Amino acid sequence: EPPSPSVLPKPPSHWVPVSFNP
Amino acid sequence: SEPPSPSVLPKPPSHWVPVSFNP
Amino acid sequence: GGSMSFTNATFSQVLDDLSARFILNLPAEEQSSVERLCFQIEQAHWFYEDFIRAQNDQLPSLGLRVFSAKLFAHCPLLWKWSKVHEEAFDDFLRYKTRIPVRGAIMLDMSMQQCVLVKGWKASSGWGFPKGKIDKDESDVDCAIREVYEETGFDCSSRINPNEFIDMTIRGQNVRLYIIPGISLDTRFESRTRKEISKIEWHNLMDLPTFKKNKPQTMKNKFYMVIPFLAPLKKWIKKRNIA
Amino acid sequence: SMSFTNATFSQVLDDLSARFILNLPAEEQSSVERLCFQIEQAHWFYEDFIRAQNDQLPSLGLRVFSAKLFAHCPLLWKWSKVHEEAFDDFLRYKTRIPVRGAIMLDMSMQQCVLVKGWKASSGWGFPKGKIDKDESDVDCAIREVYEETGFDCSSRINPNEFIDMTIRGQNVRLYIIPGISLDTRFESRTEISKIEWHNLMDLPTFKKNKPNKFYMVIPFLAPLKKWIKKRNIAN
Amino acid sequence: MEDENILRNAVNLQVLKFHYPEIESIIDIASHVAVYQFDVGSQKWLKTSIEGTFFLVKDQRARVGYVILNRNSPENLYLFINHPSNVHLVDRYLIHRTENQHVVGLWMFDPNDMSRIFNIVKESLL
Amino acid sequence: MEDENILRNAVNLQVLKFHYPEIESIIDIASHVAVYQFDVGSQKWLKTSIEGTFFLVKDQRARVGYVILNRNSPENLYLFINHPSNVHLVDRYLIHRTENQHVVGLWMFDPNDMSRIFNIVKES
Ligand SMILES: C[n+]1cn([C@@H]2O[C@H](CO[P@@](=O)(S)OP(=O)(O)OP(=O)(O)O[P@](=O)(S)OC[C@H]3O[C@@H](n4c[n+](C)c5c(=O)nc(N)[nH]c54)[C@H](O)[C@@H]3O)[C@@H](O)[C@H]2O)c2[nH]c(N)nc(=O)c21
Ligand SMILES: C[n+]1cn([C@@H]2O[C@H](CO[P@@](=O)(S)OP(=O)(O)OP(=O)(O)O[P@](=O)(S)OC[C@H]3O[C@@H](n4c[n+](C)c5c(=O)nc(N)[nH]c54)[C@H](O)[C@@H]3O)[C@@H](O)[C@H]2O)c2[nH]c(N)nc(=O)c21
Repeated sequence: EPPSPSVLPKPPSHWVPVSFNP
Repeated sequence: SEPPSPSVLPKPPSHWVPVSFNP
Repeated sequence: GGSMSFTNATFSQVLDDLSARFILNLPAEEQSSVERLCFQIEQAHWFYEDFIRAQNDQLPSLGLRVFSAKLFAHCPLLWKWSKVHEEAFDDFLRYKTRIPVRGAIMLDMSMQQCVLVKGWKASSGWGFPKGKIDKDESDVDCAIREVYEETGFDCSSRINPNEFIDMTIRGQNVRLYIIPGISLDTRFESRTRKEISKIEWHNLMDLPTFKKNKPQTMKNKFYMVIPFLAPLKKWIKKRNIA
Repeated sequence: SMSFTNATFSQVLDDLSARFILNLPAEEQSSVERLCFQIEQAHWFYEDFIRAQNDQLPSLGLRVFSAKLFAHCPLLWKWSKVHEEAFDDFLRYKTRIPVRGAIMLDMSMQQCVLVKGWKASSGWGFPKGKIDKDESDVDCAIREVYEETGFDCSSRINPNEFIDMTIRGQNVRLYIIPGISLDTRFESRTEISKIEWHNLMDLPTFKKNKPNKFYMVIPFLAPLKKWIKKRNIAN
Repeated sequence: MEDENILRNAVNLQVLKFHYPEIESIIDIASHVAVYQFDVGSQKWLKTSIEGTFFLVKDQRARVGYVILNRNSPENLYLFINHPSNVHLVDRYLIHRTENQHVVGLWMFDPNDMSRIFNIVKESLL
Repeated sequence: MEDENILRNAVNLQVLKFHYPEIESIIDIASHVAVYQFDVGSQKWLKTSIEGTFFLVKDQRARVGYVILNRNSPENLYLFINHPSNVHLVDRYLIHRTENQHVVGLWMFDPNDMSRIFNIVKES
């Protein structure tokens, strides 16, 4: 009944840290 | 020989790593 | 990642890299061992073939021996070592001439897909069903027996001793018989199940280096099959005209 | 968790009413059918999770539990306005889904077979599943056990030896099968992450007063314990 | 009738204080919410098994937070909201950056609950 | 032989500069190191599949960092060290809090290489 996690919108860019390696 | 498994790695400094998601 | 690191590297810079990456900086314990030094030379060769030649295709395809030759002349530190351990290194290069292997290249009806097998441990990579020969064994019965054990299929009905790709790879004589016409509905199961992880069909044109159109990635996952791709394609082309 | 290890029974009914009943949407508030589902969810929550933290809390059937929850909060009294037994009558004759499985014990009757799903949230449980149309109760247990553990119990299952349990809106029947070899090689025919033997005395509430993730296991521990005792005395 | 709703809040607040004594009052309630968490490593949304009634609460220290009484397991969710910028409204969801930099996604079963709760959160942190 | 290291040091620095032009000098070397990274939220250490020779380098801007030439893939690791406090030594390992708040674990094959380089980090 709850939507699948796939449809959830992308978070703000500054809320997600950059990947481990540049 | 090969490197140890990640399980034996000690825990990092408590203040460098954020807490788990839920208390 | 690092997939652009060698696209503008000249072959001498490539040799510079492989030296610093594998040979020059080893523990004093590991430098003393001839066996581990031989191990690093082949690891460098594997790196050169799977990764450095994924980028920059102009670089030459070299077997282990010719690669070792290019590495020894480029690295005078190795040239001193190569001379003292002459005989040991020559045995490291040619010991597979005593271990022949036979197998099959199983093709579907359109001769567009082939059967590959994979193992769990390390980076085994995809390869054709193959294995060593026995004293009480013919070439055909080696390939047949080897195919049944790890794919569960009986090719005795369709094998042709006249149709094969015979190659020499790292000193080792490898002959794979070409068995087309196998149904894609065939359900595969391994008798030596505790050694084979997967059995899957692959579209040949999806395999690395099979076409000039380069999707060249995962070359380190198909290193065994690549030497056979060019003669297989010529063989398929000749049979199609028949 | 520990949130219930020191709660009175009244404080437990308080939690279950706010967690399941009192704060429902307007329509889910409006139907007897919708309330029963929430009461059955609460009853399963109490039997499966709360009693594990505090086996001093008594194990209760669905109907007795619902009666004590109903008498606990007068905000539900609107539903038995004209007929007091109405909500019990609906619970009592409601047609639920039949699920069948087995409790497989070793020869010594001190270990049992449990199955775990892939998710970290998935807990260990007995192999069981919902019945197919026209499938007999025994064929369903045989099929479910063999589909989840890869073991065929059709030659040792006793159709007269089972535990019935109405829980989470399901009519669950687990057949008891003892004497299974600890050498039995388990594998899943499916969904199932692993099959393993557990010691019965390591399961929550099986010990008299000794308070970790199990689904629909604890409610069967008391009737299974009696079953093993009766057979143990007999032998 | 009004008296029921004062009694509903009384039972609700007694339950919340039983799990979380420092809670002082219930600002608002959402009938049912599902909880999602964003994995910064996979960089995808994942579904948690936390589902149930959503209570917006104020603690003794005047902090704003919400409790979710999980219907699937005894493990509830209690998270504070420290700053307006850490809660956004995107499409049908509430996305919340927690104190520990975790990213939560709230889906409310009633869309009107989503819009009302998000504006009452704005008015509570000012 | 001293002549031996003159070409070994020359080739190493020549290789590092090909991947990282700003490299100016090699401070110290470790024969073999494995890299681990701690997964936040998961609260676990991970295997990074970065393994090989460790070069402690001084930058064109005089910055301190280390390059690890990966033996398993062309993906190398180049991370700068901002403060002695950003590298700790815990039970034969080096744990490093990187510029981007990631926490890496360094495992050295030779403990004398391990501690020797760690004392060189405590300066600068
Ligand atoms: C070193 N050594 C061993 N021995 C004695 O004989 C026993 C084992 O001998 P094998 O050397 S025939 O063993 P294996 O190679 O493990 O079996 P496979 O051929 O089925 O495995 P693939 O990996 S499919 O190799 C096939 C061809 O491709 C080359 N290869 C292999 N790998 C992993 C890669 C790769 O990652 N990337 C690339 N590009 N190529 C790769 C592989 O070299 C081969 O050419 C041992 O137990 C020993 O008893 C020896 N005996 C002597 N006298 N000297 C030795 O040095 C030796
Ligand atoms: C509290 N509880 C309930 N139940 C059962 O639920 C039934 C009623 O319906 P629900 O809607 S409440 O069902 P639910 O069982 O709770 O959902 P899920 O999240 O477990 O289901 P997936 O969507 S299939 O998620 C799992 C995914 O993980 C994948 N995965 C991951 N790995 C590492 C692997 C791998 O190595 N190999 C494979 N093949 N897959 C892997 C996987 O693909 C899947 O996609 C009621 O009747 C209840 O039966 C429970 N059941 C149990 N056992 N414990 C509980 O606590 C529980």
